[PDB]
Amino acid sequence: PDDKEFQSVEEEMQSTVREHRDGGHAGGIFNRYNILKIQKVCNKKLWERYTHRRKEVSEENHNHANERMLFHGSPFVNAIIHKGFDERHAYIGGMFGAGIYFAENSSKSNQYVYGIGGGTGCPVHKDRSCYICHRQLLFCRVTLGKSFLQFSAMKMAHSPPGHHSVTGRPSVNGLALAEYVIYRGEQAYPEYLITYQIMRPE
Ligand SMILES: Nc1cccc2c1CC=NC2=O
Ligand SMILES: [Zn+2]
Repeated sequence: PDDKEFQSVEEEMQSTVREHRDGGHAGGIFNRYNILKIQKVCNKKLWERYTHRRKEVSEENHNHANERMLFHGSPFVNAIIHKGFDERHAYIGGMFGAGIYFAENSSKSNQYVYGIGGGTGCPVHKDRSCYICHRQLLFCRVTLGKSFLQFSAMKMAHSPPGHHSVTGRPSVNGLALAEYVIYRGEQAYPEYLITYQIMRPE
């Protein structure tokens, strides 16, 4: 029961890895991970904040929440599991402005685990491609509702009028991979905490 639910999470984590345009600069060089632990996050207060907002979005989107399971990489995963996602920590600088960003490709979210563009990498070795240090990603329940499809940079403070999120679609002069942006922290729930390492290619 728990093992099968977690095997599904491991499969999503492994199967969504892609080769990155930066040649591994931000997230490191790897084709797969060593998945160490998968924990289900049970935070009743966050779950109800999430389901309350999901119902509200569904009602504003033809009885459809447009919920997706997506990855989130951040140095602040421990604060997110306890306090939830918080749009007050998002700033206008991002490609789609002051939102909370998610990926359908685990390796894209892996580029953010140690900071923007991988920061200086792991705290112990200052290596963005560290194979030793254990990383953590979140696999989240995200309510997209009526998602505004965009290709080019659009610095938003909030969702576009009548919408509940932004979907960043791949394009020639733009994104290599998709990304999903919400502008309200209650529109995501950090369901699984994945502890892993990137693995050195064979
Ligand atoms: N910019 C972007 C795009 C897609 C996923 C993420 C991010 C930022 C932080 N964390 C992420 O997981
Ligand atoms: Zn390290």
